[PDB]
Amino acid sequence: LISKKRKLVADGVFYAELNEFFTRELAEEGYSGVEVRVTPTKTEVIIRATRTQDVLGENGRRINELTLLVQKRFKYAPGTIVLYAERVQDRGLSAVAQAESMKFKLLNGLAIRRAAYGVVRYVMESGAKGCEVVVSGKLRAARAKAMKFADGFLIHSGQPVNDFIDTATRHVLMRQGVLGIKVKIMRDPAKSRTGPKALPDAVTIIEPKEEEPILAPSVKDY
Amino acid sequence: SGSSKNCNCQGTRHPVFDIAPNCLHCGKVVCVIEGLNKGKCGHCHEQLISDKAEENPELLAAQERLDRLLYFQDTSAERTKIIDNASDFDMNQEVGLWGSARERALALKKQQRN
Amino acid sequence: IKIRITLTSTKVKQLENVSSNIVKNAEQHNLVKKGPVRLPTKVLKISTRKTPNGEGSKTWETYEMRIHKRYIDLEAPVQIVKRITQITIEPGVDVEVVVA
Amino acid sequence: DPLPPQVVVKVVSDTWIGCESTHAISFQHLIRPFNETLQTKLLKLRPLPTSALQNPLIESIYPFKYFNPMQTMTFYTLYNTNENAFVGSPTGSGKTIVAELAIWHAFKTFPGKKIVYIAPMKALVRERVDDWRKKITPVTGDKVVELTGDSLPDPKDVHDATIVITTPEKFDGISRNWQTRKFVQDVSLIIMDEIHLLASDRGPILEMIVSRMNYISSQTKQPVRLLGMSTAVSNAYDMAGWLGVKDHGLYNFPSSVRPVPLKMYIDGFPDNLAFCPLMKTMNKPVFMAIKQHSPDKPALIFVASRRQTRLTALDLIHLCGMEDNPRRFLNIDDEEELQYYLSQVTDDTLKLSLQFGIGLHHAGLVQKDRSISHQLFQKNKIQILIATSTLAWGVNLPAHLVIIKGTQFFDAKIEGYRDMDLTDILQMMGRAGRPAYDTTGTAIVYTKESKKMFYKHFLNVGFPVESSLHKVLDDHLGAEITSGSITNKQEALDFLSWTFLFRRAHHNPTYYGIEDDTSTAGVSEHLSSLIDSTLEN
Amino acid sequence: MLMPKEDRNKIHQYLFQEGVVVAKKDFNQAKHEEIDTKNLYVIKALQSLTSKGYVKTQFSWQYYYYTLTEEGVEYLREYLNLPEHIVPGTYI
RNA sequence: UUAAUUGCGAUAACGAACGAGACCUUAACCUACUAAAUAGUGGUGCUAGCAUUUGCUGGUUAUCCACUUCUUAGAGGGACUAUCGGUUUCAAGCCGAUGGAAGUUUGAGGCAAUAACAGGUCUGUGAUGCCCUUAGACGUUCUGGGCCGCACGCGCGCUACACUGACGGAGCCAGCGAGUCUAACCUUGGCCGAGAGGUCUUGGUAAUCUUGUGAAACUCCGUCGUGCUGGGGAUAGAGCAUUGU
RNA sequence: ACGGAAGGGCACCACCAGGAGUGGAGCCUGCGGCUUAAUUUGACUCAACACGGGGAAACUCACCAGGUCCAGACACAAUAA
Ligand SMILES: [Zn+2]
Ligand SMILES: [Zn+2]
Repeated sequence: LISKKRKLVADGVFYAELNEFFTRELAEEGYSGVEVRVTPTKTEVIIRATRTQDVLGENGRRINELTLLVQKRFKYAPGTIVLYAERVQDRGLSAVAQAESMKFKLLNGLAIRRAAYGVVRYVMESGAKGCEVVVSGKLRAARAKAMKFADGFLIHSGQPVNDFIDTATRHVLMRQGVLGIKVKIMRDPAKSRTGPKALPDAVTIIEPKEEEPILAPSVKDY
Repeated sequence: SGSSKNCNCQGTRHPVFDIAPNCLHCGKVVCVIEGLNKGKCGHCHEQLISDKAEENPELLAAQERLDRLLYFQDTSAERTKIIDNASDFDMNQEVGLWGSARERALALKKQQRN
Repeated sequence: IKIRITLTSTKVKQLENVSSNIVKNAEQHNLVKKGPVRLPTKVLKISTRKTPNGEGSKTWETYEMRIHKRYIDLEAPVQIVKRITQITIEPGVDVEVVVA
Repeated sequence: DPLPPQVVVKVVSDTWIGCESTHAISFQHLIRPFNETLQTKLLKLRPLPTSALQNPLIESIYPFKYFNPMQTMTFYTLYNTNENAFVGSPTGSGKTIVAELAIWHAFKTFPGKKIVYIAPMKALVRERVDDWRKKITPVTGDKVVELTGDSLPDPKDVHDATIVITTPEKFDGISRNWQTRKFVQDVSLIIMDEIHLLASDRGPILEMIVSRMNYISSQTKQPVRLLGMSTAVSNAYDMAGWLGVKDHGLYNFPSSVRPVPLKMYIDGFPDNLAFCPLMKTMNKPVFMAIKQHSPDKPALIFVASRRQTRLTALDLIHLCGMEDNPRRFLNIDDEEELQYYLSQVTDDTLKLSLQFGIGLHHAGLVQKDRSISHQLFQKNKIQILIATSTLAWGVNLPAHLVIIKGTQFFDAKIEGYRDMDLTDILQMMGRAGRPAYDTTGTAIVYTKESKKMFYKHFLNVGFPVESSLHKVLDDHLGAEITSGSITNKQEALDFLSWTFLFRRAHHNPTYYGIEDDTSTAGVSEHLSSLIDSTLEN
Repeated sequence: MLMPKEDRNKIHQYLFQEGVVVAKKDFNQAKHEEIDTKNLYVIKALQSLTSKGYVKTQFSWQYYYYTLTEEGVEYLREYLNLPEHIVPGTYI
């Protein structure tokens, strides 16, 4: 007996917990978001990552314990939750997955420009319309300063921004301070596979078909 | 209960009425819901519940393998096994006897005796 | 039987698909019913100061969620009901079934 | 039985450490046809023995007072109701008693009818008449008339006949003339056996007949009752979805539960000998297996081909020499009767084989010779019943041991040997086990190791029944349509909409050649393409 | 922590059969879920034990999820004095 | 010229990209599609009053039938400044009239480029480098005060300084939104009390109960009378209650 | 980039013709100052001053006068049934 105005926000609250839960537990495996699928008498949660085997563990030990770990706190009946693992596709075109490359590549000691240049070349090689990498913090100097790296073209205002561009923000913690990483990926509208195929401000004109004048009446019968 | 809802499921979607599973006149299976709502048969309206040598010899002899037939399907978990000639059949009940090797310490003790 | 099913999902586009199949199954089952009654969409608003600190011009933003409720009344024996609940399962859509 | 969360496929490097390549595969396409329905056995202990049938004529016959629990959820549902039901019982678990439910179903409501039995093989036809000619006719006054390719009785006898047994190929010809055949007007119930043979050569003929009554029932606005006998069918939902059976009445049990228990053994054999040398390696295990598993009880062997029938007898008799009794298990103490019995033996292999207690059977002998090899087995004179896989459909041999002599049968279409299908050996397992003679039955599945792992997974389970009518689709499409029923291509899509292929094509697009789209819409044009591909031909 | 050890025993054996435990960051609520004793003893009985590479911690909205290690459960086994390969938290 | 390097044009430039626009949400039109006792309407039954002559005003959930105009919607169409007339190298455009639901980017917002502040926040963060403290700790907790303390200066506001009013009766109209499960939320109705409020049930997890949220300014009748007055209620005294230890 | 240099553009966070005001009184509230043990503290032209969603009796609380508790994990050595 729960109000629907509260039941639905509960799911959003429920959805909010796992996202933080997994990104703090499975980040090292390249956590790429979660999906919540509810079904009568059982609800299933899908976890997507790159190193699914590490996510799985030996004979699904990590998967088994994660279900139980979710089971105990979230107060469900036994057997009502099952967790799946599957390979995330299009690893180049994934803001959350690609931004973790910055977090890894910055921590090992790699330079800044080369690391950012590596990602923008990687994303463009993955058939992306445009990329954007922003790194901010104390970069080899006392004064903070932010570098920006871009290639291709991107849009910045309007609804198509919320459709074609995915943004990822990651905090990198070094021994000198905290660095902020921002990634924007402009996917190809034609390869959307859902919704719009191109920006609203573009028009396509079909080529006219050319036919010579008949110049003489003709009749065709059965 | 006097309910007029004639549940003709014949036990398909409901458990059968254990006391009175089937009709003796037209063979209709009476489920649990079909049992309490009416004491009469749904189809032929015959009485469903009445208010070893003496019995027919075939009837009590009949039910002997029905218990076995139910036993066969109840105990069919291991009946589906395949013998083959490449199975270990490890002689172990469920474990390696606590993972300790001292019961076979007599084997080389016997060799010592040999 | 007068079984009742309600749909209280948050995304309209799937809701119509769920409603569209349910209604077309019922007619080809040839079952008496009332059409999907589209309850008014209730908007949940949350107004909040944009800035985390207190400095700056007073700017407020209002986030929203849309809640859409469709319920369809059916009358049929139990056998049709169970398979209906077994089918038409879509993400983000929760359906509750009640009799009488 | 417990559904796994996923399916994991692991690949590892055998020489390098840490070179791991693994993938996890999920499954969400669990649809209702993708489900074994099955039926658990529930307590309905008290039967209706004989007297609870309310017919003195029936109660005067069938001295069986034991009423079969293996028909529990069936019982009298088909007795009174007029809705289709599927009843599957393997071996000798109702081939006789259940086949008589047609008389009990509706014949009392309207007597003097011509309800037709259909048997997929002429071998079934002969036994369905010989046993029931002295069981139904003398008491019910109803004559039995055979309709096969070899027998052409007068139409007046066929019209006045009550029990009619016809092969599906012969039944197709009568149904080919359904528009003007005034004989076929009184069909109220059709009883069938060995349903699961849709994938066989006669399956398209078998399948097309069933779809014919569906339109006849729909157009005429009265139902035509259908009854089919078969073995454990995996795709029972499509079995229910296409036969038009109702919820009330159904019978499908797995091979684990039988009136007589069955024991299956698997024997792999090397993958180097193509077909010739791989009998000498396995013939000797066959001989000892008979001694091992059938000490003093009947056995049965099934050779791969006609020549294998002879060579098996040559070696087995040769191996029988190196032991105590050369004429082992001859079961003929009277020498005078032995010479009389050996007098009727004609020539060749049967002449020098019957003395050893070993029987030989193949389709190259005199008609009376085949009975002789079986008449002796009726008295258990000879234990070995070596034959070819054709006899797995004929007379019910009361044997206990059934050894699958090799695997893979030659196919002239591919100019090579192709493996066995899981419709013959499943029925072959039914031959093992003797009713009221021995407790359990034993059978061995001598084969290659390559298919050993495969068969060990699925011999107990089995595969769903499929349809292969789209190889001869041109011939049998005009069976119902050449009379002038449909003139537009639009209705041609509806023509197969009531066929079993339409059920399975959407459910199993991969098996039917569909590889582009798995959705129901994608099947439509492919089904239309099959409709199209026929008309240009 | 100055308190009787039989409380350690049940919570430790409780951590044994499933291997996963959670505990609110709420000091002095006096009740822990499906554990008779109170949180402060339960909560501090694990990061006094996480130290030697035995079990893990996750902050994750101050909810303190805990998971054990392969050597840690075996370390816990002599505490429970039970035969090896008897009952794991992720046993088949 | 446009709100806009918004677009014309004279041109050593042509052709483009980001921002603007386009886009998304919302408010306006649909007697057109699909509808709908948790929304209405009309009619049909029972039934009350007046007139009785055929009517008007009502009430009624098992008393039934029909439809979707108003009500909620989902899918759509519609406006592009349309037509005409003026002005302009007669180009972008601007003005007037007609029609139109809409002709001030249709009204209003959401998003909003390159870049900069050494802008604010370590008191939002289990974000944070360093420093400081770490056991009579600046950690945490319990008791009592303070954050309200006043001779004063400023900033945003609420009352008003009266008859276009103040006061007493009656007339009587909205929209946005919210509301309890292991709790005690929103409360109708009956009773008591001037009032605050108290008491017993009721309905509601909500288009169906609060709720038609009968709000106020306002409309009509009466009292007052240009008197720092019945304007204004600051500063105060006594008493009756509510919440909360 | 800057200019205490000149054009041209815009803008009811400029003016124009006006409307409503504020600034004048009481009170509420915030800041500075005074005071105190503390009257916690950030922000000082637009771009701080019913702002920190800050309408604080206890908590919040960051301040003052006081009384407790230790949540110093862990390792090493020490006392020691
Ligand atoms: Zn039932
Ligand atoms: Zn009966």
